[PDB]
Amino acid sequence: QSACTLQSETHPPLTWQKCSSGGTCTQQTGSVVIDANWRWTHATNSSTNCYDGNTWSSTLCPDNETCAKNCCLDGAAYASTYGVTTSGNSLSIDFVTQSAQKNVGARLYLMASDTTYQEFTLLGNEFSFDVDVSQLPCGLNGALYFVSMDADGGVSKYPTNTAGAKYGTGYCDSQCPRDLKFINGQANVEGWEPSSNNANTGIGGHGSCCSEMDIWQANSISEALTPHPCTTVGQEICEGDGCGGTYSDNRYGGTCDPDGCDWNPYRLGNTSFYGPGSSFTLDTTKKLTVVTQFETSGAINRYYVQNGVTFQQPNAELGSYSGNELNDDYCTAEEAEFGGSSFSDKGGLTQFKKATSGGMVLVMSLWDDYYANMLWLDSTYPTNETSSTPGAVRGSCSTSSGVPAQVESQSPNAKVTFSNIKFGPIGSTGNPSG
Ligand SMILES: OC[C@H]1O[C@@H](O[C@H]2[C@H](O)[C@@H](O)[C@H](O)O[C@@H]2CO)[C@H](O)[C@@H](O)[C@@H]1O
Ligand SMILES: *[C@@H]1O[C@H](CO)[C@@H](O)[C@H](O)[C@H]1NC(C)=O
Ligand SMILES: *[C@@H]1O[C@H](CO)[C@@H](O)[C@H](O)[C@H]1NC(C)=O
Ligand SMILES: [Co+2]
Ligand SMILES: [Co+2]
Ligand SMILES: [Co+2]
Repeated sequence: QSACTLQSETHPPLTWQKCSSGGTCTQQTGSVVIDANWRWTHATNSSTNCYDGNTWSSTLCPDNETCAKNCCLDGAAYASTYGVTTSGNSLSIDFVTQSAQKNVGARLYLMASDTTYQEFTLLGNEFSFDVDVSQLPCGLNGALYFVSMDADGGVSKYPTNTAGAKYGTGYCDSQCPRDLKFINGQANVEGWEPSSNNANTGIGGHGSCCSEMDIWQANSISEALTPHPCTTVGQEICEGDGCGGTYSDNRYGGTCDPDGCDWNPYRLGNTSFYGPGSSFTLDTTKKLTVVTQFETSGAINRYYVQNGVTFQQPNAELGSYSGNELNDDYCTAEEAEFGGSSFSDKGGLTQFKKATSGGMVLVMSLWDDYYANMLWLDSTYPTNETSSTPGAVRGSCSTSSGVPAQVESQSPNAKVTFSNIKFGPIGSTGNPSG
């Protein structure tokens, strides 16, 4: 697609700290950009929609290539349309925003310039952030994560995409998502099927795969940390159900691992660690600091800080694994005890280390789940299982929770706030900000 300018595109600024092993941190100035799927897609020389509701224009978009030639992405009114605001080092995303139409949540990328994404090399480094999840009920997910996206959003590889990172193109993740309207400088109209339950969405014939590091999948009830390997490390197109993931009939039939090696302390047995109020180790009614360290072995370490008190990731025992480091012994034990083979099939932490050794883009989002109601995060899943099934119970939410239309109606003022991002060598991010 090209870019159009009927609406101006001004990326909300966002600062973050780059820390050094020598013990000091220096402020960096970036900004955030909304993913292309949220945008108005229209004809290049008129206001006629190329996509509207859950359908493509059959005249502007008779095929993927003609559609991309005929159509452009336009600018976003971040606060008034999308409920996205920033202040200094803080980013807030509202759940439901009513303008001329309804908007639900957002997916945002951290930029390096107005036309390029910031890339982070995670291996050997740690990433710290503060989060307020107090306004996130059952069924919502305020996510902070990394994906192996191109810094230009795909423009150099696919010159029929001239919109680029400035307009939030080029997304990919471990689901190999097929709901994206543009992939590789082509529309996704071929094979398009409208969603049953979401007036704005559908599933196309193509998806967009890449490695994904889920630092933070969370609401006020549950949280998870999850690396996902893919056999191709960076962004790559996939065809139909060969994509696997959420948007295919067969979840596990693709090149990425859509499940990952997940670490959810509640799922692992510590049901007192994270939740609302003073009965939990971490009180989700209050802001908390989350630090994630990527040691060069390929294992992942985690600690938290709240009110000046530090807690390592709680210990878990699973089969012959015991500890609090997410390492290959953990991931192997998890597959043995909970089931599944996707993580190991895709090469495990060794394959995942190829992603963290390269550049990855920072994503912050707020979503509800039109496929599984977020039950995999915060409830019992599948819903016919009980606590007698190892790993079935992931949180205390009812198996009836998280229906998108219901939570949108009941909790429209829900929101997530991410703040005080700090990044640098392991051991460095707790030192004074600059
Ligand atoms: O695609 C939704 C969500 O899935 C997460 O994996 C789940 C999976 O959905 C479920 O079928 C299995 O039983 O459990 C795993 C781990 O909870 C995945 O980790 C997320 O990244 C993804 O957003
Ligand atoms: C949960 O984790 C916290 C922090 O490590 C610990 O203090 C507490 O004893 C744990 N509870 C259980 C049941 O494992
Ligand atoms: C729940 O339903 C699934 C269907 O996929 C089945 O595999 C499983 O055996 C069922 N579990 C129980 C405890 O009935
Ligand atoms: Co194709
Ligand atoms: Co099939
Ligand atoms: Co280690």
